[PDB]
Amino acid sequence: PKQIHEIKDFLLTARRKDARTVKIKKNKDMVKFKVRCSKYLYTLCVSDFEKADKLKQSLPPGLSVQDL
Amino acid sequence: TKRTKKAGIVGKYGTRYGASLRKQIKKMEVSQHSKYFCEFCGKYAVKRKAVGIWGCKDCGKVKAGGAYTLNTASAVTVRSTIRRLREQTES
Amino acid sequence: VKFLKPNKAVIILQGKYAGRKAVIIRAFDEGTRDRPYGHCLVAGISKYPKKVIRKDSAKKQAKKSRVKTFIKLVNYNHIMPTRYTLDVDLKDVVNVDVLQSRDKKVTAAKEAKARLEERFKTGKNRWFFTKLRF
Amino acid sequence: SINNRLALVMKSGKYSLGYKTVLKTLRSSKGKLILISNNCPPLRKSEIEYYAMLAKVGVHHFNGNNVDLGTACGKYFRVSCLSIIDPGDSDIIKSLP
Amino acid sequence: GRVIRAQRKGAGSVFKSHTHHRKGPAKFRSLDYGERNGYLKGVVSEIIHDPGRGAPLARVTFRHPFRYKHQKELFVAAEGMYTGQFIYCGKKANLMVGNVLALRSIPEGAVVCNVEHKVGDRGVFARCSGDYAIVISHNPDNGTTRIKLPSGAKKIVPSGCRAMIGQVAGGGRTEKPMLKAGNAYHKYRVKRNCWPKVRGVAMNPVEHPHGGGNHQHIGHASTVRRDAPPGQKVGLIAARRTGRL
Amino acid sequence: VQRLTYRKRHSYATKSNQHRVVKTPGGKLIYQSTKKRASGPKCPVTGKRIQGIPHLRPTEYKRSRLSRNRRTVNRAYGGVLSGSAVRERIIRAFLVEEQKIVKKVLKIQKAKEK
RNA sequence: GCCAACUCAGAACUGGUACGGACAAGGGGAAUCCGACUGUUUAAUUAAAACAAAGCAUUGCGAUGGUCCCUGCGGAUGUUU
RNA sequence: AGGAUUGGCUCUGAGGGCUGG
RNA sequence: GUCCGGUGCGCCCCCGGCGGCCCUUGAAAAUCCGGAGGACCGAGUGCCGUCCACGCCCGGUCGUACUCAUAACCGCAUCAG
RNA sequence: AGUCGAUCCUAAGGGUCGGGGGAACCCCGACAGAUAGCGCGUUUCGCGCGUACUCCGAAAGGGAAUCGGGUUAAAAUUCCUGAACCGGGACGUGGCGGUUGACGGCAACGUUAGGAAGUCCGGAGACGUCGGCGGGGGCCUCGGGAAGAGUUAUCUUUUCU
Ligand SMILES: [K+]
Ligand SMILES: [K+]
Ligand SMILES: [K+]
Ligand SMILES: [K+]
Ligand SMILES: [K+]
Ligand SMILES: [K+]
Ligand SMILES: [K+]
Ligand SMILES: [K+]
Ligand SMILES: [K+]
Ligand SMILES: [K+]
Ligand SMILES: [K+]
Ligand SMILES: [K+]
Ligand SMILES: [K+]
Ligand SMILES: [K+]
Ligand SMILES: [K+]
Ligand SMILES: [K+]
Ligand SMILES: [K+]
Ligand SMILES: [K+]
Ligand SMILES: [K+]
Ligand SMILES: [K+]
Ligand SMILES: [Mg+2]
Ligand SMILES: [Mg+2]
Ligand SMILES: [Mg+2]
Ligand SMILES: [Mg+2]
Ligand SMILES: [Mg+2]
Ligand SMILES: [Mg+2]
Ligand SMILES: [Mg+2]
Ligand SMILES: [Mg+2]
Ligand SMILES: [Zn+2]
Repeated sequence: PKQIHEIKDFLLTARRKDARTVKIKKNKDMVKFKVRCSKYLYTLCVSDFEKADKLKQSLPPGLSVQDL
Repeated sequence: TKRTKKAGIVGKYGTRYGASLRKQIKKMEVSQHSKYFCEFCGKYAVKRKAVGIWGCKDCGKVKAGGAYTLNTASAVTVRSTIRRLREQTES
Repeated sequence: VKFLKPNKAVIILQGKYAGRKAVIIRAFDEGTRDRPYGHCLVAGISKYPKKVIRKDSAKKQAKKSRVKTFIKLVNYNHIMPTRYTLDVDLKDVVNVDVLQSRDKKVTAAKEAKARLEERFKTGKNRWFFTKLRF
Repeated sequence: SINNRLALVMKSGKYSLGYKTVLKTLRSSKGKLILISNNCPPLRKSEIEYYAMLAKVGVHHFNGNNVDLGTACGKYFRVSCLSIIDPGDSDIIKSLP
Repeated sequence: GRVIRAQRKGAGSVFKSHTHHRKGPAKFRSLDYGERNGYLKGVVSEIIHDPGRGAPLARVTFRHPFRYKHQKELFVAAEGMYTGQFIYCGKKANLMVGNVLALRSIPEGAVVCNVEHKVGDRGVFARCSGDYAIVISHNPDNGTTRIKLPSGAKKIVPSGCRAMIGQVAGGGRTEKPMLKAGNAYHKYRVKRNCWPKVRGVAMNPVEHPHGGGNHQHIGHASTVRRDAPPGQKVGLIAARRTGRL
Repeated sequence: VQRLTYRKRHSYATKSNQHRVVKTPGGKLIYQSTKKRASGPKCPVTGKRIQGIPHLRPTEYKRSRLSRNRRTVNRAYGGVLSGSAVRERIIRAFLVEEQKIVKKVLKIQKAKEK
């Protein structure tokens, strides 16, 4: 597993073809976005829930999204 | 305090093997475990690695010497004889 | 007498260019405020010219006469002074101010390379242009 | 005697003991005479000789090892080489040539 | 009626030498043109201990005369040699301890070790710790040299035979008392299965001529014939004399 | 006080059968195989370790498994000889060549004189 | 100011003088013989004063050699001197 | 070789670390 | 809810660095990494290289239950060995 | 079962070609000898290197790679889920260099990349035993917070997990 520290890099990773699914976990103090790729699972941690909602809105239409 | 009157290093043998043999081996025990002057670096750091092998802890040079001393008595005589013969040949 | 002066050839003793030949450009015997130790600015050879022989073609001769140079400030203790001298003029090309930015360093290195290639093609200073073997 | 002159230099002259200081003086041209002991490593001795030749400075080979040179200098440590920056009351620089 | 221990030695399989940890044979370079006419320089890289051998061995690296590679050799170390020393082998090598020279170039009275018997055999004489050979005289007519071996015997060898200047290092080893059976056990553990030794008079008659009897005793002269068959040749073989000097 | 068992069919405590005790997220202790300690690259001249290279098993140095910067030192004889040894070699080469030139010129001068 | 550990040495008081309270755990001394010592041995009647041992001494041998194995060819000592 | 002591309870003394001019 | 601290000649394992011992100095190879040298090699809006990142496909054969012992082995046994 | 082993390597040693013996079964074992082959470019031919065994021999020596969680009446680091790694193959995209083969640091050295063939060199693998000291992981141990349980004629903010 690998951690992405930027929303921009997270979107770049999610845009590529081999991105299978996106999993969103709702923690008490932050929100985790997980993307399943061929080789690695990429996790982006967002401390503020507003930017988390904006990112969720910004997810590509063709990528499956699940809530945890 | 003076721990042993005369035994010194051979006190490790206790009361075994006889006084004469302990005295005889005392010389070797002292010599082989002592530090020797290093001609190459001018330090008293030459220690025996194995029988006949003497390495310097400081400069790292290793010398082939006596079994229990760095230099045997006959080594100096051999060096002198060889030097004399070489001088005669060169002259 | 002082010998660590400009135009004197030196051998780099440490760093990634250890063993390469270089020529002193500017000598700082007393150092500077940032460097209180004696150092100097040198222009050395990172890639020596290859062996040029008659049987090779003109293109091969031209390619094998190429030279690559580097500019570096080096502590006096990290160079070996030599008795050789290189008279290539680099005062206006290589200076401490050149190292301020990458572009200036590249331009100065290219100009010094051109001058060194010219001198090598002339045929003098054979020792300087042959790599040390060790 | 060389030892007496060295002692006089030590008690009344300027000097530096050691390889690094010797090289520093040779680079700065302050040294006027370099003394090298027999114990000195051959590579170090050759480098010191090359430096002295470049600087046009005389070199004297001490008739002893680093321990003997240090003892002659009046020090309790070994001296592989030394440089005479200024001989106060001695004339080694004049007698040796 | 049983094969005695001395007889069983020859078959081996328990009396073979223990050579697992040895560093290889110690010998000179193969005699070649450079050593026959000039000299070849080598550098001592290491002085090592050879298990089962009192004398230390020296690793010497030579530059191959006609190939682009290193020529590695293992010499019997002469006392006084050290790592980083330059070794010179050849007819024109200087007369200094550690150099290997043809006996023709070694003046009379010199001290040498690892002396060849046949030209090019790479050394068979005076190899043990503290041992040496002495050059006595040269015979230019027949090209032979006389040497004194460690045993005191005088031998004539061709003047082309090589020898290393000086005496073998490690001398004085045997002067130290062992004081205990364990030291002998350790000593012979790396040499061969020849220790401890059982006295013949302690055995039964079936396995030794000295065996048997209601008292411990040989019962007949311990001096035996030179031509006595194996199994009967025990004790003092072909003794010209016995007892103290 | 949980007591453990070997995870493999190796039942002897050899150098290649070393382990560590790790607590799993399941609340239990378990063994895990640990590689034998290996010395890193060493300088043959000084005998000291070569700086800048980690101490791993030989197969862990494989190019496909280790980054190039981790198994290289940017200097002549980098990763093989220490810095001091390389400096000594360079100085020795230069001085020996200079002395060879000096000997040659001295021989030429002597021949000219005679 | 806030924390920290079990070692040591003393002083009162006190019990039916019990208290290393079970457990755990040398009997000691004066001599003679043999073997110096540690070690080993008759698996299933002998553990010993027997064997070995370091130390001492003798004998053969410079490789075309000493000792030994092998029907023969060849081998062990020998990666030796 | 030969002598003395040893429990429980209540105390006393000695033997240290970190922080702050 | 799965939280916050202390303590150590404590016990098992691993590691580091010194010191003692040797007439004892205490394996080899597969494999992997690095280095010395530089024959030879390319273009101007594309060519030559690239141990970089990501992306793609595949990974054979045999063993794998259980006991491991006062009854799962040997001792003629579900034998105090 | 690509990840645990065998399988690979070699140890003491074993088995052999040729040669030498032997009536022969067989004996010695690389010792009496035109070695296996290995690299570069290719009209598949040329060039250059090439010291007579590229065989057997370790489920404790050396050694490519896997971890939790769960699951059966009986299997699991092998089955399920998730998340990794190793070896090999082939390409595509992007990036990197051309001062043809990067940059930075005085230096030790650092940065994910950052030429290269015959030839040569070093290291790791790779090593005894005993003693002290120090570091790490696991265990043991003391206190506080919370959850459950045990005792409660009396005491116990205490006993246990
Ligand atoms: K018989
Ligand atoms: K035996
Ligand atoms: K005996
Ligand atoms: K008898
Ligand atoms: K008798
Ligand atoms: K590095
Ligand atoms: K005992
Ligand atoms: K006994
Ligand atoms: K007994
Ligand atoms: K006996
Ligand atoms: K023989
Ligand atoms: K290279
Ligand atoms: K199984
Ligand atoms: K079993
Ligand atoms: K035949
Ligand atoms: K054979
Ligand atoms: K194995
Ligand atoms: K799993
Ligand atoms: K091993
Ligand atoms: K040790
Ligand atoms: Mg008797
Ligand atoms: Mg025969
Ligand atoms: Mg290169
Ligand atoms: Mg049966
Ligand atoms: Mg045949
Ligand atoms: Mg194979
Ligand atoms: Mg002990
Ligand atoms: Mg405890
Ligand atoms: Zn030294």
